[PDB]
Amino acid sequence: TGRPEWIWLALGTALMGLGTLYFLVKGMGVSDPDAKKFYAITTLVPAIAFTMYLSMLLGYGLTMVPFGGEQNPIYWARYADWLFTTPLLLLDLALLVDADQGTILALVGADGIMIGTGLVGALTKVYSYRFVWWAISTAAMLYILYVLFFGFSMRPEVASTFKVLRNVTVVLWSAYPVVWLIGSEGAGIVPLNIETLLFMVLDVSAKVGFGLILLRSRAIFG
Amino acid sequence: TGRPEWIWLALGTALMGLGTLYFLVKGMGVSDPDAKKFYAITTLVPAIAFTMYLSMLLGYGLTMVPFGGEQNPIYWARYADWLFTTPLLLLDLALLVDADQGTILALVGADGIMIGTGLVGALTKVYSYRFVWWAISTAAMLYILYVLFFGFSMRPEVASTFKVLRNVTVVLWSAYPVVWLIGSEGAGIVPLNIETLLFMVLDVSAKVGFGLILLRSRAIFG
Amino acid sequence: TGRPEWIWLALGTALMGLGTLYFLVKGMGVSDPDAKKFYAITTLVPAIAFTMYLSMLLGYGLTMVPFGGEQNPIYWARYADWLFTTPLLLLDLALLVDADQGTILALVGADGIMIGTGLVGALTKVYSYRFVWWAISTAAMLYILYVLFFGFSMRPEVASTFKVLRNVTVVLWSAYPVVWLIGSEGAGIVPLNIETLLFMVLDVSAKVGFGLILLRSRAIFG
Ligand SMILES: CC(C)CCC[C@@H](C)CCC[C@@H](C)CCC[C@@H](C)CCO[C@H]1OC[C@@H](O)[C@@H](O)[C@H]1O
Ligand SMILES: CC(C)CCC[C@@H](C)CCC[C@@H](C)CCC[C@@H](C)CCO[C@H]1OC[C@@H](O)[C@@H](O)[C@H]1O
Ligand SMILES: CC(C)CCC[C@@H](C)CCC[C@@H](C)CCC[C@@H](C)CCO[C@H]1OC[C@@H](O)[C@@H](O)[C@H]1O
Ligand SMILES: *C/C=C(C)/C=C/C=C(C)/C=C/C1=C(C)CCCC1(C)C
Ligand SMILES: *C/C=C(C)/C=C/C=C(C)/C=C/C1=C(C)CCCC1(C)C
Ligand SMILES: *C/C=C(C)/C=C/C=C(C)/C=C/C1=C(C)CCCC1(C)C
Repeated sequence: TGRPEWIWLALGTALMGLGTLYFLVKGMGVSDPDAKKFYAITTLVPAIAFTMYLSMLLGYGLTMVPFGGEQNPIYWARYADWLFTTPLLLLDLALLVDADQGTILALVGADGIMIGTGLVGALTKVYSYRFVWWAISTAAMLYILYVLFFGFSMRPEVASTFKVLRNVTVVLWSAYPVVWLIGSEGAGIVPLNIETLLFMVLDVSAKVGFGLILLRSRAIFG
Repeated sequence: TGRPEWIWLALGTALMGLGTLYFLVKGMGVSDPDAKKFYAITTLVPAIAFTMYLSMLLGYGLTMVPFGGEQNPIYWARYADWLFTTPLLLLDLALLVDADQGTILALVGADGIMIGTGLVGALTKVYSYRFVWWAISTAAMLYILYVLFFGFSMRPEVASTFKVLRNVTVVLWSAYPVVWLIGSEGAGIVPLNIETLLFMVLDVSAKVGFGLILLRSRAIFG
Repeated sequence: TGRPEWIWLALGTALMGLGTLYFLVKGMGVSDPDAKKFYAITTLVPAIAFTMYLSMLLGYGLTMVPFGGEQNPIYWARYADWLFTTPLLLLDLALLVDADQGTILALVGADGIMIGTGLVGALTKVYSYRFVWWAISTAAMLYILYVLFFGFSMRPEVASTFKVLRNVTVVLWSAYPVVWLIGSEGAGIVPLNIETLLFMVLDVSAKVGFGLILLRSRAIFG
């Protein structure tokens, strides 16, 4: 509790943990191979998130980066979380609409670039350059959003759940580059405790909130 | 030869190397696509292991971690080995029984969490926390063991080889958290040379020993 | 522009960037699922390369390694590029000839070992050992070349484009271990600026040059 942001990291940890356990119990019994796929993907997401929230809470996922003539606290563990979780979440949307492998690779490759360049931006020591990396990560984000709207016989429950989950994704994901820009990785207008609060609300909605909508749907069943 | 554990790292290196070459020569000629799969997976495992044993032997895969008021030698390269090899080994079991993709992802995701949290525990500088990570890695291990027994028309040679390899896995894998807890990553009761000896016997049995049983079986052929 | 090699890193960055945009525009409209696969793979390659060239140009992808009694500049970001791009390129060849999954895994696993051991060699602080890692990476390279010639009903356009792209691969890839050995990672005969020039010509040919030949071919269409 030395750092003011501990509370939001604690709550993130708890909520990802409880979400994972909920999904895990909910997907017991599931015999449908397609349903198993969606549960496996959607439960793994908050499982990984739990581990990386814990790491930040305990101090392990935090590093100091010198820039602006300061030693800046950067939580590097978010990118380790997002490196795996954001593609799994895109895979959830991809499988729902029976995407072509070529489209799956494009989403996943663009997403790896999004998070990888975002990470490089987070750890870059020349201040002006950090925003060069932010711009590149955002171009990759915009690509991903474009494919979700314009890149994809489909059952009506699948169509309907996809349109909901796609709208949840556009709104929530588009917010991340904004928090990063105004927070302590970027311009440093909003302090880290508030930034951490913003990412915890964003992540819990994008993982547990997303997963509740998906796993309650008939779309996950063949 | 400055460090007493060099011998076991040398022998591990030799034995993984010779195993890889044996499997490589054994899988020449193989035309059956299913058989190719099992050889590719089972030969890659000791190939990666060879590289990471060499790295520890040469000094590259070793790092000092400060905890307990000591500078502790931690061989970080084991987790780089296991990050890739333990899933490949689970993939061997998964393909043998024609597992659903949802089950394959669950095993592989749980295994990534097992090794990733194990790594974080290995490098953590607050002593009490290291065992928080050990506990979490063990929960993920227990999950994996559960799926192998309760998560899975099957040919009798496949059934029979699976039950052998599953029993080899349960016995050998369950030993790793024990060695780690009592060794120099954990409570520091057993010294590092003996710990290194325990992991070399464990790894060689779990990779080369496992691979001998699998690759001698008729189960690998469609 | 403090370091003489900046020019080649700038030009590499520009050329990978323009290549990516060219491929991206060229693969708009593509409805054929097989064609989408090849574009997704072949566009992702210079996309990742662009990011890692930029990182070297900006200073981020550079590190000092002490060996020979010097502080040696090693561009570590090449291996982060190649870790993902060389397998994707092998996947391009693999899918062209309808390779068995067992062969795909062997190529990809051998390639991961090639680049991983190459990375360990690049960062190793005992000079003589660096070349132990170089030897091991080269054995893995030779394995890969062997499979491409001896490891693989096939349409004649596919046969023909494969033989072209395979010859482009053998010639270009075999050059990398040579540049590394005589450059600043190895014996230090050729200085870093010239070495950087050699890798930029090699990478642009192997990614954009390769991709031009592949994406202009009828082989990519089912
Ligand atoms: C010991 C304490 C510190 C408690 C913390 C442990 C917990 C919060 C985090 C551990 C998560 C991880 C080890 C378990 C997640 C397993 C996922 C791979 C579950 C995927 O499950 C689906 O895939 C199989 C499908 O058939 C479907 O039924 C799902 O259950
Ligand atoms: C130069 C010395 C230092 C000797 C050390 C080299 C050696 C011990 C380690 C190198 C291992 C690696 C480069 C070769 C392993 C290749 C695997 C991918 C083999 C997979 O093989 C199967 O997959 C193809 C299948 O069709 C089946 O036939 C198998 O052979
Ligand atoms: C803002 C500036 C700094 C400009 C730099 C951005 C640019 C050079 C690098 C960004 C690359 C990345 C974000 C976009 C690459 C997307 C690939 C995944 C494209 C794969 O495209 C294929 O896959 C889908 C298929 O259907 C086929 O049509 C292809 O288009
Ligand atoms: C569960 C976590 C999720 C869904 C995280 C999503 C994160 C992003 C869409 C982040 C995007 C960013 C950019 C577009 C610019 C650079 C900074 C990032 C990584 C925050
Ligand atoms: C070839 C290597 C194998 C089969 C290694 C298996 C390793 C494990 C099952 C390790 C498990 C661990 C825990 C359950 C707790 C934390 C420490 C570990 C990683 C040793
Ligand atoms: C786009 C980049 C490509 C096609 C890079 C290919 C790189 C190699 C084939 C590198 C091979 C090396 C060895 C065989 C020995 C050790 C050093 C390396 C990694 C340069």
